[PDB]
Amino acid sequence: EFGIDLEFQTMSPEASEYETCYVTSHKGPCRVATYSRDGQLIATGSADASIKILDTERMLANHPVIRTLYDHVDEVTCLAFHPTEQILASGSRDYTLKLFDYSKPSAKRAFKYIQEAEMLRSISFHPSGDFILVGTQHPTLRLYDINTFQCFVSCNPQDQHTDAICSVNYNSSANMYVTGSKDGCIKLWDGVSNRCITTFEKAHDGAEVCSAIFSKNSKYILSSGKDSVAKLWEISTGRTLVRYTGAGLSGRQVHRTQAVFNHTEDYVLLPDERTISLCCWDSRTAERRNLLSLGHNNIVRCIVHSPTNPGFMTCSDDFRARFWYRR
Amino acid sequence: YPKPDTQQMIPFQP
Repeated sequence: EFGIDLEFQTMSPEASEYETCYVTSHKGPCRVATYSRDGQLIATGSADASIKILDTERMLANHPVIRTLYDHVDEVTCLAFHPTEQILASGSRDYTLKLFDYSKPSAKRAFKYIQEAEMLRSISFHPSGDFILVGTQHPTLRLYDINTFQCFVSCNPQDQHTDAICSVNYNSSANMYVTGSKDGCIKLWDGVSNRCITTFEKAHDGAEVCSAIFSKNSKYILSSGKDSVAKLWEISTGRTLVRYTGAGLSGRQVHRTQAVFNHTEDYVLLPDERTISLCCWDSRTAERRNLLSLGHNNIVRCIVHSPTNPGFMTCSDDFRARFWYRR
Repeated sequence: YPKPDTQQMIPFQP
């Protein structure tokens, strides 16, 4: 329960103090990873349509790749661990949402799947594990019941985004969720009602919003956009409190990448495409800290930080996923 | 955790 609270000194290592502790390789670009809620496991997905499950303890220290799953026929684009069960939800450009039961080492295929109308872009498990939020290329957000496979949407169509959903995340308590879209909006949603509470328009000066997460206390949203700026928003007021600047480039549009907190939310981390390095700022002041050279031979499209530890995963178009940890 | 109130919502078919 250590987190950012601007209403009321950091207590964790900068990004620059982390080192690569394990490298894994897919047969195509690796553009998604996710942490299990307990932080012990990481799943990686690739354009080679396969999924790896990785044990963080083995990576720190028997093969770290404890699972490989092959039940997609196109790039996997999103992943979410079931909060209580040994199940991984997977979303692909092959229009499917797959559920994998990974309790058995031998398991290769998914047990159930949802066939979708659009390519999946972002999923977020409800902390109960009974529901999954689904962002697709289509502007309207889907709530699926994991047990009945019925799908539900807000009763007010004006709530919806007006372009592809890029990210969906529940907050820590499930009373809210947050979406970011190609329409350049962040939307705050009621987790029970499933109505849109707030729309942050031109959240990143008109550019696509690539990622939006909550701070642990749910008082803030951290977002990033294709204006290559990370922002800390205060939900209560609807305003940007902190601007994390310095990343990006001139001349071409940047590819999609995440801005994350470290486990204590002392730092905001954003991969920079210009240098293949990780920008790191103090979260409270926006002070630029040391740049972390990532060692990737191409752009990092996905970064996920451990919820519990000073660990994170970087996913690259070089086909590789690098596990980072402050030893 | 609270749960989504699906009755306050409308079914959707892609």
